Amino acid sequence: SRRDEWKKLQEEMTRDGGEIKSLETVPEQACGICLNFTDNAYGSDGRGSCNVLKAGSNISLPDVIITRSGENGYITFFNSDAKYCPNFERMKLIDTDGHECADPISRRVQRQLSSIKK
Amino acid sequence: TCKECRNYFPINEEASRGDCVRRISDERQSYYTARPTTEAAKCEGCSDYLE
Amino acid sequence: STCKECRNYFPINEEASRGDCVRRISDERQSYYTARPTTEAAKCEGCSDYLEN
Amino acid sequence: MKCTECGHEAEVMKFRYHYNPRIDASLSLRQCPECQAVVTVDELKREVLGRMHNGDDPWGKSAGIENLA
Amino acid sequence: CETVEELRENQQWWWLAERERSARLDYLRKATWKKGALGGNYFDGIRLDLEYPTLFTEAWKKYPNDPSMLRRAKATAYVLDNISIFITDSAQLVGYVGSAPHTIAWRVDGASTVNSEVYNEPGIHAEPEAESLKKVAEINSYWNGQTAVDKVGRLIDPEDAVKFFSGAIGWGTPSSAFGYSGKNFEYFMKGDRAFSQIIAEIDEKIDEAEEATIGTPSPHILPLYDKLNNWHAMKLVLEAAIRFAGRYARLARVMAAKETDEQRKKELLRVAETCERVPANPPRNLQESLQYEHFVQVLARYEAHEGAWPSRPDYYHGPLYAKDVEVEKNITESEAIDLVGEYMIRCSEYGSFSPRYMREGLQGVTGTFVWTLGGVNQDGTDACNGMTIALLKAARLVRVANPTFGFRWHPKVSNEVLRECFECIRQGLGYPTLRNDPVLIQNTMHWYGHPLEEARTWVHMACMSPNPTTKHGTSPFRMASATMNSAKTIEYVLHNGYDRVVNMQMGPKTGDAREIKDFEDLFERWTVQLKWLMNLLVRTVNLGRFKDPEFFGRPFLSAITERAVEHGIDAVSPEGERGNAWVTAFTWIENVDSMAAIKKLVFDDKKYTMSQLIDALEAEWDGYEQMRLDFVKNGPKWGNDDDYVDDIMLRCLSVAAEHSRNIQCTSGNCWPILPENVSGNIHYANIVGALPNGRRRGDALYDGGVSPGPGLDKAGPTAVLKSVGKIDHVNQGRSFLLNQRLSPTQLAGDKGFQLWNSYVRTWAELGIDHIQFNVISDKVLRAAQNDPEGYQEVIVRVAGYSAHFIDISRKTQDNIIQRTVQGLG
Amino acid sequence: SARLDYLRKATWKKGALGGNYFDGIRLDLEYPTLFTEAWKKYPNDPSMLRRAKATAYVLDNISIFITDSAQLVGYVGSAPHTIAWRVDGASTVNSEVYNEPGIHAEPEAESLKKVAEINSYWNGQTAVDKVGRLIDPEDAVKFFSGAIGWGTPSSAFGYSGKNFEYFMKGDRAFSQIIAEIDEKIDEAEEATIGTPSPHILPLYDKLNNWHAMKLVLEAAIRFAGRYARLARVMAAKETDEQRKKELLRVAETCERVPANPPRNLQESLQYEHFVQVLARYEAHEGAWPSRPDYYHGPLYAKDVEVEKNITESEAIDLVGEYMIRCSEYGSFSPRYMREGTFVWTLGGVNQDGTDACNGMTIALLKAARLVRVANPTFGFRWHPKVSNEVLRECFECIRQGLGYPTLRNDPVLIQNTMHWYGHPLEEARTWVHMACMSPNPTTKHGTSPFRMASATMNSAKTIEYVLHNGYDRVVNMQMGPKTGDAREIKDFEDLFERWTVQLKWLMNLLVRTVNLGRFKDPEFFGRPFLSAITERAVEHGIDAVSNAWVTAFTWIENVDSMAAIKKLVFDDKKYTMSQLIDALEAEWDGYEQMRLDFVKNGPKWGNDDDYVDDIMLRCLSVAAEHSRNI
Ligand SMILES: O=C(O)/C=C/C(=O)O
Ligand code: SF4
Ligand code: SF4
Ligand code: SF4
Ligand SMILES: [Fe+3]
Repeated sequence: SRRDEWKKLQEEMTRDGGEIKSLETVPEQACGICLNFTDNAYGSDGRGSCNVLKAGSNISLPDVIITRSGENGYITFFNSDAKYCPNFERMKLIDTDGHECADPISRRVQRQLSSIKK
Repeated sequence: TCKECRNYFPINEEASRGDCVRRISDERQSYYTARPTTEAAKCEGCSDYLE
Repeated sequence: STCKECRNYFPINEEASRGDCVRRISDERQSYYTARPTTEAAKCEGCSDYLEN
Repeated sequence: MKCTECGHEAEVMKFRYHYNPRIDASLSLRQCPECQAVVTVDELKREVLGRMHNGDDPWGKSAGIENLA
Repeated sequence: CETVEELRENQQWWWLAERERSARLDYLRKATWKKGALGGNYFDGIRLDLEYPTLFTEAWKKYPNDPSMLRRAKATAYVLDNISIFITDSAQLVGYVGSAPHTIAWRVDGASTVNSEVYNEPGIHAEPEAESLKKVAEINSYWNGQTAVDKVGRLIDPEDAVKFFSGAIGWGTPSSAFGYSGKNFEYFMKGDRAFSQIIAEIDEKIDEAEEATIGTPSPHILPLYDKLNNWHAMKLVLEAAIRFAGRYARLARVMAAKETDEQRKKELLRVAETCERVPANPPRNLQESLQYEHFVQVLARYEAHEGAWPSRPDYYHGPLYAKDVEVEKNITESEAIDLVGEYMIRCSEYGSFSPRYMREGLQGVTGTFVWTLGGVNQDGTDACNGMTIALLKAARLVRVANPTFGFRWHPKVSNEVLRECFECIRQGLGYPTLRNDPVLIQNTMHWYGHPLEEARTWVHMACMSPNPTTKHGTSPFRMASATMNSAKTIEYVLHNGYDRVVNMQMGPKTGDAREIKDFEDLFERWTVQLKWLMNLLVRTVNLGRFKDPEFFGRPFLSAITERAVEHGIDAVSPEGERGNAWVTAFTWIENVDSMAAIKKLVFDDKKYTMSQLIDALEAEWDGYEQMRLDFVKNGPKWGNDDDYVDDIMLRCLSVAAEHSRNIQCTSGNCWPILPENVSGNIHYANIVGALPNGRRRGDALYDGGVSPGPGLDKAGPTAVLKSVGKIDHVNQGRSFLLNQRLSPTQLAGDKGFQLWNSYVRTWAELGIDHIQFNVISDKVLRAAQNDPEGYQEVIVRVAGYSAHFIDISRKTQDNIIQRTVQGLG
Repeated sequence: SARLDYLRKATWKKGALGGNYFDGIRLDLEYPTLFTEAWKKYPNDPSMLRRAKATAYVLDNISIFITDSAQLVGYVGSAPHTIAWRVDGASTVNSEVYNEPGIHAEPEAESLKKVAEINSYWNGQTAVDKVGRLIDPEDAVKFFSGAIGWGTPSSAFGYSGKNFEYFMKGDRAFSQIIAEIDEKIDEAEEATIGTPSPHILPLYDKLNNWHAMKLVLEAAIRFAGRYARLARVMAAKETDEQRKKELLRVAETCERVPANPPRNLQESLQYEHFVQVLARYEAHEGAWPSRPDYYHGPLYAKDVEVEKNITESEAIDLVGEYMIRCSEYGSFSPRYMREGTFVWTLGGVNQDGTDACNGMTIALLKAARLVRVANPTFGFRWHPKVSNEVLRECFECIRQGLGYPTLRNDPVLIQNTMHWYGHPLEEARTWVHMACMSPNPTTKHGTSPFRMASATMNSAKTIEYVLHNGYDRVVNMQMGPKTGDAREIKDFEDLFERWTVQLKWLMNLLVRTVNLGRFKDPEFFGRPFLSAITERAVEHGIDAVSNAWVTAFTWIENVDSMAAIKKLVFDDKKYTMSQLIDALEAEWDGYEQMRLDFVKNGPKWGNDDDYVDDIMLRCLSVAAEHSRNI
């Protein structure tokens, strides 16, 4: 059933509600500053994908579920907390400049990340 | 909680989830009733709990 | 006091209570006039543009 | 390669690739991972030559009648 | 210093135009806050409007039970009643979408992602940043979830929703919230119908409907109730519009009281009388007509985003301009030029918050605003008049980048009009963009089966696509939101339908690459990928258009269209409308150029195996720079009059056109493809990886829809014309953007017009529908790059629209500078 | 039998005596609470999908019970003594639930607090509220004022027809319907990922409808599984061997049906009772269309007479307990509507049309005789060649005074259905009693999915409006059209014209309201389960409910007044035209002699007087043509 898989992916994309309330600050270790984070290009809402983690991973809970074998990447947002992710790595080059067109790999244009010096 | 109660019953050996069974005798008829219960739920204000 | 005594208030009619608060704003690029509905009975309260008479 | 501003001595992949206006030529814009300075690179022989300022035009044009390389 | 004579001799046009224009025009031109996006960020002084979202949310909460369109009508009526309205110091035309000149409007229920981007956007919030962000978050919390785009995403197949909004293959939003719409100018802009007349018609329809619904019960009256609500909504919003105009009039009179200058007092009184006349009653002079049209557009932009400006100013303001300036000389020619230039300035001032793909895809402009000039009447005679000359002169004087001109060229165009259009081009405005009118008429007739008379009235919808303004011809929805990244097809053929950008398997598994036996297999794979992409985008946009009346609702647009007023339907409903739907194809050339490179170096040369090519593409030409140069130079390129690539281009267009005829829109019409890029060649510059045509990820894609790549063409402009002429514009596609650049030195002096006219005759004889020109020196653009201190009026034509140079992103600037400087002769 | 006696004695009657419930009956609060929570959970779902999810949540979390000697299970409510409440039926119904005395639990303060909170949530979001808002505001205020009449224009109340041929032949059960729905869903998914076209655009919301249709059946199967688990638990507790066997058989029955087609008579009866119960968890369903002797026919004949699987007396025992389970159902109804009756059809003819009567007709008659329930009254369909023994049993049953069977002349009813419906002849044979005077076939296309509640018309306020120029003293409002002052008239024919122009408006008001409700109810009030069990809805993926006739109340007193006015005032001239108006404005106060005269010589209906019958025939004939026009 591909329908269930794509429904799960869509529900993970629509991470709205309390999480929208959470946008005030970014944690010390965030997905948005991880090297393995690829920012979304459709909008600057902070959604993205993970190059390493796959499919139904989960890093929010202390007992993280890590599934590195799969077809589709893991949907993470720029403010998700990375203190429980085994594969987190602070990216060495953070281009906070928002006056240039989107670079999903290495550009972070969110307001909260504007003050995150390397 | 529920686990120690007389009327709580697990759906399957491996299922934490049970169905609560209450034996009730009304003016005209006595009958059984069931309602789901999670078995981890606090008895709290439960008047029908039995040892 | 209220919007009645403010110099920036202009009633739409000589009898009507409702009016327009009209203010002159100056920007670094341009100066203009802005109009905004007001009931003329609302207190000034925290109004930084209020100017009596 | 050897960054001009700082002797970082990284690999060609490590420098961040910006863009190349002249698709037929071999010269583009890359950013040093250490000093973050934008410099001009020669992809053909893989070394950095000079930093890139706003007014400079290193590429030129391979066609047209006005500003050829 | 910088004397007019010196400026003409040294070829400066921005400072010359600054010197030439009058004091009022100069003040109104320097009083505009630029609403374009530098990359993804707005101008520093720009602020987000909180008045409109707060008022709209407050009014929207008051009627939970009302239908979508009636509820939106009530909400926008409340906003128009309570929004701040302003008049600039020296303005004769009033109207604005927002609460202050330095402020952009926010589409609250456009999308939840857009609201999140609003919260995340830096520098657009007021001085109490904590308080402003708190208010924005309070708005978002209510408006998160019940948004129309969210409903569309929850309705379509989940795979389509995930892939479409992934930002890799689509450049559109399937709702009326963002996009544009067609205006039925034949209904409300013919001198006999204004808002009061439309209200009278709506009242008659409401009366007959209520009489039907109060008497004998029969099933025919069953669908009437919804119609009644629709009619009420339309009437309500129309009334609000009149009240809105009344507000301005009152303010004008108040200003007239304060002013101690007799001339300014007289002008303010004239503005008050104008706002009292329009939009309630049909215009009687030029100023009233301009105010009527501007009011209609401003109300439409209060209704929704409206990222395009469809209008034909010389055809509908032409009669009143002729009556005023020429027939009876009410106003001098100078005052007419002043009015037209300030009307264009008022057009430019519009600004609204748009998604990141729109913001980056439209560098320096809120949207693409194209005004149609010239053309023919419904009878077929020349429709050009003195209003066209006035518009061209005003555009030259003001030097406003965003409102561009599309001139419908036909063989009997008077020579003076051609000379004025060439003068506008030579100044560096980038417009008017000449369009071959007869072939475009034939294209509309062939694709959508429009009658000839209806087809003759077409105006540009956003950038290139013709669209008639008649009762049935006009289209009320941006069906072109099924934009496609064409390079994705060939990139998915070479990566087995896997996209690294979104870390997701996007395309169908057409088969493993690295083992393509012959060119036929590769072309079949590409055909499969192209059909998949077209089907996905068209299905998504079709469902968006189908469900828009329920999800979004449009009271004003339905109020100003004959179809909706007559039948009581929503405007975007396909009940009585011809489809007029097309697909835009970004970066189309990349596919055929990669085809040519592969077909030459792999199969017909055996210079490289497919394995080496795929490995180099995976490594992104790292360590294969010599291989990349071989693929660039040896591989034949489009635009050199070489049959090797041109036949591949024709085959690709043929299969695309066949698929377009196969698929159908909501109205059952076709879906022709339109190659064009705008600034999407820069938005997607990091979304498309390396390709066999020699591109590397992060490089800019090709400038235009069917124009040669940067420096790839070598034979000259004539070869480009011949290559583009092989395309059957009537049959192969909807339209083809042909960007070009001309040397300012050649076009200077007496003989520049003769060379341009010879090129135009060559372009017209080959049947090429569209041509664009860019006339600006490289030295000026380099100086503007070094310091933007003085070059605030330097304009460059990007793709289908013009923008100020110091406003677009640095990558776009460097790419536009790189374009070939063709030499006429 | 002893079990039948115990089950009959153990029922809490849901009928209303004198227009009120019995003391023991209570309002169920668990069902509205669970439904409201589930409704709150999903705001974005369409109406039918949201209702399906809410009903699934309720069925998962509702309290279920098995009586001490019960052989069949399934109840609409959390306890045998409680009553069902249609929480989102009508705001008037909710307010009347709040007002109604005697059906609230011992913590009356807390119970009324919960009821008030529920009403507060559902106030302004009800289907009838949506119908009233869509109609013109003046019409809404007139209709819901209560002066003209009382009506509920929505699918939450009304009569539902069941596609028995679809799911009760024995070929199909809920699993087979789920399989067919899965086939339709897979085909639609294949279409929606194919070639773009306007044809596939309707299929999306159709997919949602199919999803709701599947969800409700899955929920129903889980519900039966819950009952089976309870049966197994009770078997574990109990010691008596016979009750052990009965409980194990109940568990097996709940496991077999409604998931799979029944194999024996008990499974058939339980499957049908489950279908009915799940139907009544969806809306009010004021009728019981089912016929037992036909669709259970083959299974009972196989079990009892073909192979002697079960003893003969056990068949009558099971049928009696089935009718007992039928009687236990009840839902709250508005006081005006509470003043219907579950009617079955027996005998009849087959699809071909030859002697559908079988041994289970005799079984049903005997079970009704010994059980003596009042509400499940079944009329018999008499063909010219009914067996003599069946009629002997029917006459013996009518002798006991049960009030049934009410023999129906089958051929003339068949011809009536043939004439005004135009159904195929074979389809017309297989019809059941849907409404008090309406038959409806049970085939695929023949079956009517849903009929409206038949709103009530006050046939007396129109005369008062005529003589008061459209103004009622009861409510200070102008409702009827102002035709003219009653003081100036010419003849009783002119008075008839004024009365007719009043009555046409009065009737058109109700007809328009009910028609708009019927048109809009797919969006206002979805019906997932009803759509699930109808072949048309499953095949086309549409809501099942996609003519309206209104009952007349107090029409006889008005014709009495008309006869008195036509004869006394004009024909006999005893009183002038103004005096009656002056007496009516004072409500006959101080005019006792004139009131007594006006009622005395003013002939009452039933005198067998041609002059009175004249006005009766005129008043009914004029309305009959208007009803025909509508
Ligand atoms: O909506 C678009 O992308 C294009 C429109 C046009 O070319 O008119
Ligand atoms: S922190 Fe973990 S989940 Fe997040 S982007 Fe980095 S590797 Fe992926
Ligand atoms: S009686 Fe109370 S404690 Fe015992 S099983 Fe039931 S709910 Fe749990
Ligand atoms: S400035 Fe303030 S007090 Fe004065 S009129 Fe305006 S709102 Fe009222
Ligand atoms: Fe460096």
